[PDB]
Amino acid sequence: SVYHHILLAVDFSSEDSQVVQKVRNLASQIGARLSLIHVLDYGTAIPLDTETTYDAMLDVEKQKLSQIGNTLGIDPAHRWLVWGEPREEIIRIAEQENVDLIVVGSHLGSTANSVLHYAKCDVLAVRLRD
Amino acid sequence: SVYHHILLAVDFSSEDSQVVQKVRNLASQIGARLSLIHVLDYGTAIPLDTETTYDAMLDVEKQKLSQIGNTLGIDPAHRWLVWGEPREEIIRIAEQENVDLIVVGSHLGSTANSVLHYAKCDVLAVRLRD
Ligand SMILES: Nc1ncnc2c1ncn2[C@@H]1O[C@H](COP(=O)(O)O)[C@@H](O)[C@H]1O
Ligand SMILES: Nc1ncnc2c1ncn2[C@@H]1O[C@H](COP(=O)(O)O)[C@@H](O)[C@H]1O
Repeated sequence: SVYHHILLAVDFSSEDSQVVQKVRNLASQIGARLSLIHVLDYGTAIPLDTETTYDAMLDVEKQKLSQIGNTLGIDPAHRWLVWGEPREEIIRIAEQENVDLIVVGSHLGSTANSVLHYAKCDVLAVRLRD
Repeated sequence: SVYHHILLAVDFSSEDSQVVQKVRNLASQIGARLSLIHVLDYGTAIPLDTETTYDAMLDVEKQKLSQIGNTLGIDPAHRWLVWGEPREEIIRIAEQENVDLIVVGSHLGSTANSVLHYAKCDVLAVRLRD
């Protein structure tokens, strides 16, 4: 196996579908473990007169992550929902998890180009229908 | 096969060796045809009092291209030695030849980042020992 651990980064756009079945086949053909990441991305002040729905908001993010994770057969131990700047957190989890190929979509300043610039491992940029 | 035609771009540096055996294995594992490209890169005035060795110069470039092409079993019909700007010519041959994955090394303004920005196909950036 040329690569043993692929991290797929998904932004939950319409575009993801292309990369999902492609990455599923790639991982199989080269014999790599898949992990999955989605980054959650008076501005520090919290509204006092309205009810918050942060738990419903997060659950929606979890369900989209799980739709894809289930399709790819990725154990929930290797699915990542993190908050932060996409480029930073994608590279952080890649390094933390011993990933050797990061897969990102590409249509700035873009996420693909930023991950390329800082990645300590190989990067696959799947050209998306922008 | 997720990809049917991989174009490997080589700059003839010490760094190429990493990408060559990696790309050889990748192409085999995913079942893709390999092509290979190296770009040749009073400034328009030609010296009159010295003998030129442009043919020896080109032959050296051909031998380095052929060392790699022979290793990868690439038919000389699919090896490319072109003059121009690397990013432009790499994308030009990719498009001309119906390539679906371009492989480049990555350590600006870099070639990897430029090919990413203009590529109409997927791009693999192999992280080099800079
Ligand atoms: N919040 C995010 N979580 C995970 N991946 C992302 C995120 N935003 C962007 N990406 C990656 O970057 C690609 C294109 O994003 P962008 O350049 O931000 O439009 C997406 O297909 C993902 O691969
Ligand atoms: N003259 C060239 N011909 C083919 N590929 C090149 C050339 N220059 C740069 N590259 C590609 O870009 C990578 C890094 O180049 P650079 O960013 O120019 O240092 C190399 O490993 C090649 O993949």
